[PDB]
Amino acid sequence: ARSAFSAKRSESRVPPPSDAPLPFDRVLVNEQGHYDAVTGKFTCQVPGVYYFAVHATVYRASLQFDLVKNGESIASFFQFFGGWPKPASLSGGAMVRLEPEDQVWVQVGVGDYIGIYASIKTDSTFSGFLVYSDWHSSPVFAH
Amino acid sequence: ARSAFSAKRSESRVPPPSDAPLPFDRVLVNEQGHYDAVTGKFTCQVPGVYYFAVHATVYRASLQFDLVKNGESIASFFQFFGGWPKPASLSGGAMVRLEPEDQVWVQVGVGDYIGIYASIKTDSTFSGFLVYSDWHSSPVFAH
Amino acid sequence: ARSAFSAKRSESRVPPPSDAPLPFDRVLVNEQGHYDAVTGKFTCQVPGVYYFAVHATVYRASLQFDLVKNGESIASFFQFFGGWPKPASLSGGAMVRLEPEDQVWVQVGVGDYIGIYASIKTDSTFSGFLVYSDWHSSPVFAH
Repeated sequence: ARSAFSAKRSESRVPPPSDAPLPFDRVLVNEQGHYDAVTGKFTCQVPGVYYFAVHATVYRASLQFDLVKNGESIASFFQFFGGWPKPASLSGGAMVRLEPEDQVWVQVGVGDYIGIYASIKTDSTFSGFLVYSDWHSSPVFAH
Repeated sequence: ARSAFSAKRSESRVPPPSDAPLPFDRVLVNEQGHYDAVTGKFTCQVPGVYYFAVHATVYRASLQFDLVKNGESIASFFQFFGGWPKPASLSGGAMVRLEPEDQVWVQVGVGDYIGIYASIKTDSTFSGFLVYSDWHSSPVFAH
Repeated sequence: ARSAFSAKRSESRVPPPSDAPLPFDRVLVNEQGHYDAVTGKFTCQVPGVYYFAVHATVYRASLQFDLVKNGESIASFFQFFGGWPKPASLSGGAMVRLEPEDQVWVQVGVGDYIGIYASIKTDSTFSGFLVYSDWHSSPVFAH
């Protein structure tokens, strides 16, 4: 089975959509259309186990984010921004089992900490892909 | 073939098991049981090439960790903790070829540097998965 | 289909090759020979969607790097080095669609910022792998 996407944040002078999925509005690859660049949500169509990774630039404020499945945090990440003149970085990742129509997204989970960033020479990316399908070959006999 | 897992660290007031595998005791997904959340070790059952990734929170002390195969470091990672009021972050990852019964785990490789952390809004995750199997289709004729 | 590699940087007292691919000269796994440890370039032989990840140690200078496809940046990453006594860290990653003979590599994209590092207990790794092939099963009828 095939399911994969990767997207990055556009540069922005406004604060990032918070307490809601964070859109990564600039798509690198989304052949199945399983990622929605308007909403920032990945929607599952193939049941299976997936890897998700965020590689973020942090600037002007600390960054906290959650990887979220169906409104609940899978895993949470944080990088302190110590008032430095140039950006820092934060990556997070996890695997999760999904069923069709389950949704996964990135969300800032605490108020102050929305320092995610992108610029000419920095980016913040969100990627996800199916590692194996849970439609097994002998679905009735075994499993 | 199928082999994947992902797990995270529980919050702890005690120092992390060191000079021994680091348990990530809270399992996100381990359908084959190839990861052992008690020991922190992944044990291979399908020969092949695997990706492993650690996404760690760092707090109160710097963090050094090794990704280890059969007791020897594959790759080593480090993040300085500059006495900041809130956590920093450290990710590491690599691919490795494994044969059945090979074991992979995370270990703190230097004494002082055991600042791995988890809390209400931070986590440290360990994930791994088979990318392709080395049981080829024409195993005798070629390869 | 099978395509994967992972490699790490050797310790060096000289500045890293810049404005050119960065060699990760120490190979962990490259069964297809799709990665060239001499040039630092991955060359595609199977069309499909790939994940690439860099997990770098940063020391003595800030680090900027781009993940590059055919001479153009896919995504750019940065970590400030605040003059600390010990290293910091920077990870970056993205997915991209490739066709045979396309090349992917890591490059430092800005002059001052070449603080990538490796030592006895730190590494910088570059990994990439095919997630799914774009040689579909019904290539004419559909797609």
